[PDB]
Amino acid sequence: GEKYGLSSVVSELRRRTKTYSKHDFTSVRYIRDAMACTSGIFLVRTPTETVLQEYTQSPEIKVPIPQ
Amino acid sequence: SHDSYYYIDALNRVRRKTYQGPDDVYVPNCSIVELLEPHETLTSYGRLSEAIENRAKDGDSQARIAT
Amino acid sequence: AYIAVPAVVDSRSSEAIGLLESFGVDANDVSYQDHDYVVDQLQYMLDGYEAGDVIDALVYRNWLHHSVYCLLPPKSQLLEYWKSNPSVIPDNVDRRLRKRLMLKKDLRKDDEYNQLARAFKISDVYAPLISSTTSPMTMIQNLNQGEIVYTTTDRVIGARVLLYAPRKYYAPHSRFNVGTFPSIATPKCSVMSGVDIESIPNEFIKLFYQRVKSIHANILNDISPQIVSDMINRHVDVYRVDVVNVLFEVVDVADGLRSVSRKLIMHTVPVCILELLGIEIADYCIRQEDGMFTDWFLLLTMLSDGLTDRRTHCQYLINPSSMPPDVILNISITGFINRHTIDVMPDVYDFIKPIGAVLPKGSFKSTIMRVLDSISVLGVKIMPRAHVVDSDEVGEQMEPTFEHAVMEIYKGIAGVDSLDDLTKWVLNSDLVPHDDRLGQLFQAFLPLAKDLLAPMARQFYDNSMSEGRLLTFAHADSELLNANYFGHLLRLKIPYITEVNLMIRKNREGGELFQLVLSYLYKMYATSAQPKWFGSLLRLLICPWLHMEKLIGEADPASTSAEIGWHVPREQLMGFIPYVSIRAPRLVIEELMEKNWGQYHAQVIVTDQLVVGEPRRVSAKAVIKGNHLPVKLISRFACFTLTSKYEMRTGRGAAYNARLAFRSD
Repeated sequence: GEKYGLSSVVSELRRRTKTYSKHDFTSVRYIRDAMACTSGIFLVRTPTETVLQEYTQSPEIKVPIPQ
Repeated sequence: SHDSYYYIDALNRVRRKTYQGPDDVYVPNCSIVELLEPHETLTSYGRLSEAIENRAKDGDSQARIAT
Repeated sequence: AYIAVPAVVDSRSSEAIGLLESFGVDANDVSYQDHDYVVDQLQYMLDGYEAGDVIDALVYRNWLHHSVYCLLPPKSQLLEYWKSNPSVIPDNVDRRLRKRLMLKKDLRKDDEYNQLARAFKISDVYAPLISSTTSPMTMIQNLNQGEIVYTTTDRVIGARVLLYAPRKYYAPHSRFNVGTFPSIATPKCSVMSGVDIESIPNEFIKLFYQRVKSIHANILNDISPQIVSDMINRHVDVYRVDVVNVLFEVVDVADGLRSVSRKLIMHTVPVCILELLGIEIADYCIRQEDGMFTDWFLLLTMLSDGLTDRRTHCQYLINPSSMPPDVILNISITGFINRHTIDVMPDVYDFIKPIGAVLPKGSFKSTIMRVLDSISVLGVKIMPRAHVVDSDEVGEQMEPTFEHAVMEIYKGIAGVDSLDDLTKWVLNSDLVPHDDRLGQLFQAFLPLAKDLLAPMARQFYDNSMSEGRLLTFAHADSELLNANYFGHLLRLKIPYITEVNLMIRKNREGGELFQLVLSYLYKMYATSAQPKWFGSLLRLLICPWLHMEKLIGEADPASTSAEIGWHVPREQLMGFIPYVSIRAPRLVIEELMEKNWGQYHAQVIVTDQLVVGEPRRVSAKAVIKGNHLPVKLISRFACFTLTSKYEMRTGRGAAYNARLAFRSD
């Protein structure tokens, strides 16, 4: 939150999360309603950058097997 | 506007230059209205202009970025 | 007389090749059989049955008892063909069944026909009959009897298959004969013994001969090409080069006396180079006044795909240094034991695209980049230095370069400072590395190799693909794979010890042992794929061009040559860059005028000044859009260069949708 300017959201979530102490339907619906507030959109980018972001990475073998 | 966001790679394919992180390859947010010509039957609404896609099919540098 | 050779023999084509002087037999009475169809017939034969039944059946077949098959439609179309226009019904038929066939408008309602047709068998009329359940042994054993054999199925092996009905119902000797399958049925049939079972390039003839020599080795009448040359007496393709092996030995003549140290062999040198270098069975000094190899033994070792000895059979990598644990200084050539052809064009080379050759760190580059630059067989250049990219160049356009970047890796290891102390810490007195310490160095080497070198290599190789089609050296296998290199990937090695090369050369710009450590880093950075013997590239590079001038030579320079390249229309405001260059005889370039060079499109950026004293040129950049060029689109008969820069014959220039244009005279 401090990197992106959302500390007023993150601290607001943490201080409200710290008030539930029993496991019933209330604290469960809190989790449901908190998960609902994420934004479900479909990320759009060109295929010519989809390939050259996804298909250019490579694994790194720190301990290879010897010759 | 979008002139400082994209460029043309070697092998003449369009890319973008990223400003924050190497995964900044999505659609940026810029002013859009300067690349528009209005529809008939209603003045207020425009679409992508045909001259820019004509020059992009011809092989202009800026017109391919704009389309 | 019938002898067998380890190559596919057709009567009309292998006479034009000659094919028997190619094994080393001086030579009418030699009639060639057509064993072209039996190899494809064997390939169709092997997928259904096992191996051993098929091979052990084909072994017991003589190739003088001339015969043929017969293939017939199974039962319903067999009776329907006899119902049809020909009454060509044989006399083996049932007296009632032919009577019911000679009538008109038979149908399902005829009980008297159907009752007899449901009890009728093909094996009643035709005998002997090959059904689909018969063994392959009994097919050939029944074939060797009576000059025609009736079948039911296609999957048979042996002679030619001819059909009985039209397709609407289906679903000459001499004295000496050669072939490609050793027969056993005659007490006298022979097999040649020139080449062993390890150098046979068909992969079905090899599979056949291993199984023949596995079990029938005592009963084969075996002969040598010299005895064949005794018994006989008393278009022109490229990429087919005869090869032999050099049986030499190293001798140590100190003063007066000579000794013999090793007994080596050099497996697949081409014969044309041995003829043009003019070497014989004599002694040779292979060192100069310095101690460098004297420019022809170097080329001989760079053409071969191996060098081992004969007492043991391990790989022998020779010493390039002059330090004497084992210096090879004198060579005595003692013979040439096998001789066969080889298809020089490899499998991986399919589309015309740049060549990435992976050599190790201490391989001889400074000599071969001198030698390959100075070769010219015709009015072209085979491989100039301006078309070759070093492994060094990819990591030099950087804030302090990759060798100097990993030179200061020592800051970060406990107890390590002043790089000589690191090099003393890793290597022992043997200069063989310790097992952990080299990996502890590698776990800091590896992110510098991947996160820092590979994007710059990807950018550089895109740039090198743009400005022509070149040849790029590379240190390791993964260096061309983590960076998305486009081109043919070639894994190569030389027959030399690359390690002791790294102590001969001074002016190494750093620690002289540090570069040996850096060589070990690249040797462990690569994947575990087997390299493929630098002669496998060098024969492709030299030997088609040298064979070309023996038949293209002095026809005319105007109409033996032609060139492929990109063509821009003349209507421009202020053009033919070349792509490859082809030299061939007259009929081949006349066959190259067709096969249209459209369906190939680029985007040529053409803007530069004049650079050199040659005429008006602009170093353009072409980027191929469509598919790349196949080689069978060119030919098998016409040699062509592999690398080329881009230039055309002031003003400016922009993106031009170019096309190709075959020009000639």
